[PDB]
Amino acid sequence: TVFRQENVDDYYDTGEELGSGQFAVVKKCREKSTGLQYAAKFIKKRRTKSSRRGVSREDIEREVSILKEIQHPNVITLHEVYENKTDVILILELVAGGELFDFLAEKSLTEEEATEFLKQILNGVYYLHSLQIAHFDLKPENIMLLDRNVPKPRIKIIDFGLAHKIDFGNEFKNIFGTPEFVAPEIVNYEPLGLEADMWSIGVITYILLSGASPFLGDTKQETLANVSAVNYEFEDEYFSNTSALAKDFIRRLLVKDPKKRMTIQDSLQHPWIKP
Ligand SMILES: O=c1c(O)c(-c2ccc(O)cc2)oc2cc(O)cc(O)c12
Ligand SMILES: [Cl-]
Repeated sequence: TVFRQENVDDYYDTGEELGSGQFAVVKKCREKSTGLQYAAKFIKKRRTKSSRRGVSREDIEREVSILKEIQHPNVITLHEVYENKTDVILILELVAGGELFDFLAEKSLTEEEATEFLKQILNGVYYLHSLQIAHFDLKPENIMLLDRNVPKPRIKIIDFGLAHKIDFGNEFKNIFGTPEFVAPEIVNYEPLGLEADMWSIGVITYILLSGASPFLGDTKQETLANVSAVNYEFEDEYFSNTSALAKDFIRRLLVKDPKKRMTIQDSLQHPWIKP
């Protein structure tokens, strides 16, 4: 698929940089015709087929295709796509309250505060999984707050750069995100499905409740080895006043066998979550 090849600067003005990663930089922008504000994500293109730098067009098109499908309060939405020789530029919904990662660095949350966030994340993921979309990169850095100066911040899931349609129940691809958050099947290069996201939610929940990462080692290989072995425990110093039901919820997500792991529907019916 080809995208708009007019200069994006003809139609938008950019402002504050929101952040950057290995292949993308995201800048606040404003559409000239409407005054409405967006986040412009500049994704660097591959400049030869055998190169390892930039993002392959296949990978860019997959992210765009997935984003075009989604419309839900807890997920980022796509406004427009432009491209030039160097970049594909996604004009995305602006979420200006910062990363859940940074919000957490300020606070450990109460179970109420944790479940307020978690319920939104679960609602977003329920929507995605209902459409057979696995996100594959869920972590606090990819959860953005709309406004962080309110008692119960609303959130949106971002960064669909690893997301895939799972129309055959699994994908077998060497899809691989951040060691602290990837499921054992990712670590072991096994077929992957919606279940991998549920593991990541378990890790996120552990972090929300304790401020500690359950599998984090001193090096990435240690973290990955810990994940594969399900080497985590609930340290009493962090979890002494955490309910047994909260621990139960986490325990049923951090399960090595994807078939035995709670699904998104299970998570919404679990007694810690269910109203
Ligand atoms: O740092 C990032 C960032 O801030 C955002 C973002 C912020 C607000 C939005 O409204 C939409 C996206 O996306 C990203 C996507 C990446 O692939 C890598 C990043 O580093 C960011
Ligand atoms: Cl994004």
